[PDB]
Amino acid sequence: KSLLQQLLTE
Amino acid sequence: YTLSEKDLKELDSIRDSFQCMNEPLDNDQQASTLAKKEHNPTDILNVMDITMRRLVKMAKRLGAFNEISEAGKFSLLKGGMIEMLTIRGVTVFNADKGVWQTPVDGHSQISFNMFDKLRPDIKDTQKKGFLHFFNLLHSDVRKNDLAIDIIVLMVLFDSKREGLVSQQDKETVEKLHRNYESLLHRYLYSIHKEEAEQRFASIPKALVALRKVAENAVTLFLGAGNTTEAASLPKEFFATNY
Ligand SMILES: C[C@H](CCC[C@@H](C)[C@H]1CC[C@H]2C3=CC[C@H]4CC(=O)CC[C@]4(C)[C@H]3CC[C@]12C)C(=O)O
Repeated sequence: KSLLQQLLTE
Repeated sequence: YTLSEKDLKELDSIRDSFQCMNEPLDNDQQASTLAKKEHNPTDILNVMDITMRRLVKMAKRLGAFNEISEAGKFSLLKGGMIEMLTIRGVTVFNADKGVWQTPVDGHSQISFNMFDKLRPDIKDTQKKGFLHFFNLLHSDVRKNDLAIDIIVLMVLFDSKREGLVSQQDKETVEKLHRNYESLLHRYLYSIHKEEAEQRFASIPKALVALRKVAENAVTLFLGAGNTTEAASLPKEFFATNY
């Protein structure tokens, strides 16, 4: 759900 | 005059955060898209992916950035990403040659006329708006790595981005912005007192142009052709009919 968000989390 | 030791310490920290920007790609599909003699819309999206991922990496390794809530981090990035790309575009752009020269890849250039492939009724306005923003950032300042790195952090910590609802996030972003700006002020006087004041007083005008230029850049890929194979990240910021 939103590559942007994933990049942030991981 | 000279900078205090405290400022120098901050500038070291900033220098380390951006040292990931100008570095070799350890990817071959990525280095292949750059060294490409030709850049169609799909390729431009792929190139953006490189700068964006690096932009996001830089934000993560930033102490100040890790002072904001999670929801605040996303809102800051989503909201300033095209602005930071554009800034990055200013710093590697060759006015006379009309091409972008990346420091991470020698002998690799990107035609300014790639706009001629983008949304037809808007490509002209965006070309003109990009040279405008560029022409507002004088040479001496555009060539100074630290100076532009500081401005990149000022646009990043924009207290008015859609989504910064936490009063805490808003307060800390506001303070971070104030300090970064001051740093730039004293930094400018330390490297060229002759006209630091007028140089510093002009950059806010340039930031107004940056906002406007980046803002109407979102639909540039409408009418540009099939881009389905382009990297996915950049398509979260640029609208597409694919
Ligand atoms: C190796 C790679 C080169 C990056 C060059 C990059 C800074 C250029 C290439 C395409 C350019 C733009 C495309 C869409 C346009 C759309 C606009 O109207 C604003 C400017 C914008 C974002 C420019 C900025 C500079 C970009 C990303 C890198 O340094 O990471």
